[PDB]
Amino acid sequence: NPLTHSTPKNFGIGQAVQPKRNLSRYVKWPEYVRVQRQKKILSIRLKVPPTIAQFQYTLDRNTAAETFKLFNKYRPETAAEKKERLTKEAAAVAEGKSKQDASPKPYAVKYGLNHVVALIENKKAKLVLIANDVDPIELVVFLPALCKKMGVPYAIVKGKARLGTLVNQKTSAVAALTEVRAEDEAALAKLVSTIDANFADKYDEVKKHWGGGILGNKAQAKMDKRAKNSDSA
Amino acid sequence: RPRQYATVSKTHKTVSRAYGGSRCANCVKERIIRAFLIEEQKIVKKVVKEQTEAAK
Amino acid sequence: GRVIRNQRKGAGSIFTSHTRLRQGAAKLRTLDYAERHGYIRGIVKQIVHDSGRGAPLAKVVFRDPYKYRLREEIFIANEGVHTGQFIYAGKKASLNVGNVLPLGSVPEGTIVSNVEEKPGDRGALARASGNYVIIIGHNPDENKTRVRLPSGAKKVISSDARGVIGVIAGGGRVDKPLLKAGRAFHKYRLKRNSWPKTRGVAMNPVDHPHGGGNHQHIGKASTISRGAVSGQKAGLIAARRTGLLRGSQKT
Amino acid sequence: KALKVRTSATFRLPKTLKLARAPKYASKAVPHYNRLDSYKVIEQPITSETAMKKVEDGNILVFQVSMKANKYQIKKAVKELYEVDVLKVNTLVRPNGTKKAYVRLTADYDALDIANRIGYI
RNA sequence: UUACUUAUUCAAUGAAGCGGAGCUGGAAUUCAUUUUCCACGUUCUAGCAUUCAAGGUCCCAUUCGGGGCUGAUCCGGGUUG
RNA sequence: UUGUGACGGCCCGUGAAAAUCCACAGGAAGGAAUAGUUUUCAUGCCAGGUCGUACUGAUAACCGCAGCAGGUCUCCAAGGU
RNA sequence: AUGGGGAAGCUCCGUUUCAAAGGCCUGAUUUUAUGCAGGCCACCAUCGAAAGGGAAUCCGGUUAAGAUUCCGGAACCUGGA
Repeated sequence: NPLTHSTPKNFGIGQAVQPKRNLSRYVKWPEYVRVQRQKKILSIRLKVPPTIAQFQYTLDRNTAAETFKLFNKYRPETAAEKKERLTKEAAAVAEGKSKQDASPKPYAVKYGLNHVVALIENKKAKLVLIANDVDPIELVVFLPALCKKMGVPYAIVKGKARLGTLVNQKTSAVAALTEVRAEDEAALAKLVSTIDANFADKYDEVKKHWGGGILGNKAQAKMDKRAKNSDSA
Repeated sequence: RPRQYATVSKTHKTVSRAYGGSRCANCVKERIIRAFLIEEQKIVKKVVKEQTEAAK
Repeated sequence: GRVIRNQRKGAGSIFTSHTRLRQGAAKLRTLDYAERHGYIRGIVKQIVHDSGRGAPLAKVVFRDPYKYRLREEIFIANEGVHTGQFIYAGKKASLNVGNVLPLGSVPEGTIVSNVEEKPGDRGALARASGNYVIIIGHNPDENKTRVRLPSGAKKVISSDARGVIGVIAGGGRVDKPLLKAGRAFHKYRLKRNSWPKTRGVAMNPVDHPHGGGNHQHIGKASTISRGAVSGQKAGLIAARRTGLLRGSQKT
Repeated sequence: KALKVRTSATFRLPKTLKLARAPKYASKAVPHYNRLDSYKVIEQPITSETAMKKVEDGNILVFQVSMKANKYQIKKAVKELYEVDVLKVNTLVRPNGTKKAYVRLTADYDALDIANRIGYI
C-alpha cells in the first residue's frame, strides 16, 4: 500500500496510447465472409416478391419440436438395422421359403425432393415439411403452391440440416409423412390442425404479402430523424 | 566502420552517462532540464486549473 | 506522317519524372480520429529541399495514438515554420500558421495551403511555392466551404477538407530570371525530359502539323478544336481568344 | 451466442494443422549408392615434372579429381584411401576442364613415401 | 429542381473509434413530458509517454502470485467517407 | 602527386538507396557464503565450401574480311629548360 | 512471378494492389509428440553493379611458365557448448 502509486492513464484524444479495445466491429473480414454478410443484407434490402419470404415464415420452436419428435419416432432404418433385416429375410426364405413378406410393412418418413413431390402429386402425403435454407430457392419455391393445390398440409420448417438429421443425412430440404400408426394418428391430426392454421389457410394472404425492403441501422436512424424534425412543429 | 564496431569492447562505443553513446552531454543536460521543468509546470497548471474550477 | 512529340510523351518511356532525389510524397496526416474530434501535436524535425519542388518540405513527427510508435509525415512547409516547432492538426487546433484545421473550423479570409479537394485525400490544392487558398465563405447546411484557388477559380468543397494555415514557403521563385540555358537545363534535369523545346514550325511536315514550307509559318490557324485528335492537338487547344490581352486576372 | 474479442482489426489465416507425408509407395524404391565415393573423387595422380617436384619438395600430392568434388571430399577421400593425414587442399580447374588438387600432408607423412606406395616414383 | 440505397462508380485505412445511448455541474423559453453542446484533465519549452496498466472491489489452500468486474459505459456488428 | 583537415564560393541544380553493424530509455528473467554473474576483459579449441585467377589489352593477342596508320575505359608518372 | 483483372489466344497489365499471403526461444524434449490456453509480432517474392555499398593478409623467398593464392615468418575476420 505505501509502495503503490496511482498511474491513471488519461485516454484523451491526444494524451496516452489507447488501450486494447475490442475492434471486432472493424475487422477486415475475408472476402467470403464479406460476401456472406452482404448477400444477406442485399436480400433484405431488396423487395422480395411473395414467392420468397413466404419462407422465413417458419413455424415456431414449440410446434417444430413436436413435429420433429413425431418424425424422429417415424425415423428411417439405419444401415445396421437394414443389414440385420436382410439377413433375417435371407434366413427366412432359406428355412421356410417365405414370400419375402415376413418383415412388417415399414412406417418411415419419406424424403427426397422428387419422391416427396411425386407423393404430393399423388395425394399420398399426409404432411410435408419444407426447409427454408435451400441454396437455389426454385427447388422448393413451388412447393407451397403444390401443397395448396393438392390439399396436403405443409409447414416451412427451420433447418435443412435438421431434416437431414431426421432422415439420417446432412441435408434433406424436404420431408413427408404419407402413412401413420394409429397410436399417434391423433397427435399427427392435432399437429396438422395448427400447421394448417399457420400455412394452408393463410396461403392466399401469404401469396399477396410482399417481403423485404428493410434498410440498415443508420438509414433507419436517418429517416427517424427526418420524420421527427418534420412532424415537430 | 559499422562492422568494426562489433569487435570492440562496450566502453569504446558509449559514455558512462545516461544516453551515453547516443546523445551529446549538452543534449542530455537540456533534456533533463526540460523534462523536470515541463513536469513541474504541468503540476502547477493542474493545480491552478483545479483551484480556479473549485473557486468557480 | 509520324507520331509527334506530344503524342510520344504519353507512353512514358523517357518522359517519366526523375524521382531519385525526391524526399517522398508530401501528404497530410491521415484523417483518423484525432484530426476530426480533437487535435494532435507533432514536431517539425527538419525542413529540407525536395528536388524538382520549389517549396521546402517539412518532416513532422507525430505520436501513434494506438501504438507505441512515432509516425513521420512529409508536409509542405509554409512560411515561418521552423525546426522544433509544434504543429497542431485537428478540428480543435488553433488558427496558427502551420496547423491543419478543417475549413469548417477556419473562418472567412483564412489563408490556407495544401487544402484537401475531398476530405481525407491528404492535400491537393495550393501546394506549389508561394501559393494559397482564400476561404471565401461557408454554408453549414450541407456543409460546404467556398474557396478561392490560386488561379482565381471558385471552388465549393466539403467543410471537412483539411489544410495547413499560411502560404507555401519558397515564394517569389519565378521573380528571378534564369539567365541561362544552363539554369533551365539544371531546373528540368530533375523534373522531367521536357526541355529544350524545338518549335514545330522548324520541323518537317512528317514531324508536326506546323512543319514544312519554304518559309517557317504555321499555315493554318493555330487554334485547335477541343474535338480534335492526338496528332492534331498541337497549338492553342480550344482557345476562346488569342493575342495580347489588355487586362488583369481579376480572380 | 456472443462473439470473441478481436483486439486487432486484421484477419490472418488461421494456423491449421500441417500433416507430415506418409507415402503409400516409395518414390524411387532404391536409394542411389554413394555418387561421389573415395574412388570417384580421386581419379588418378598427376605425374608431370612440376607435380613430381611438388611431391619431392613441398610434401604435396598432386591429383586429378572429380569435377564435382570439393576440398572436404578430397580431404576425406585421401584420408580413407591412403591412410594419411592431409594438412591443406588447394584445387583448381585446369584449362582442359578437369579438377587438379594439391593435397599437402602433415609433417608426419612423406609425399614421396606415399607416391612410391601408390606406384608412381 | 429533387428524396432512398441496395446495383454500378470514386477514395482512405494495419478496414480504431461510425450511427444512436447517460452520474454531479454549465449555455440554463422547460409553462416539472427534457430538444443540442462541455468539466469526458492534450497549446510558453526540439523532454517522457511502450510489459494483459497503475489504483479500486470479493475470494484463492500460497513458492514465479492471481481470477472476474472496473479502470476503458451500453446497443446495432454498415470499416469510413 | 596523393590523402586528410578546418574553411569559403555555387545552384529556381542543394548532389536519393538497401543489406549489414553498433548504441541508447526498459528490467520483463538471478544469486547474497567451498558458489551464484561474466565468452561486449584477456588466454586457450576447430572450421571456413563453390567458381575466376595463365597471357595480350593493341601500329600483331579485341573490333574493323588482315599481323588494317582507324576505333576501344582506366591507375602509377624521374631530371633540365 | 504471385493475388487479381484483360485477351479467341500466343499472352498483356499489375508488384501490394477489392488476397484468409510468415518466421526464433524455453516449458513441451519419451508409460505421449515437434502435437500444445507457451511469447513477439507483421519484412509486405525475386532478379538487377567483377567501377556503387561490403568482414577479414602482409612482408621476404620460390617457377620455364602461378602467386596479396605456393613456402617461411607474422596477423586478422566470420561462425560454432
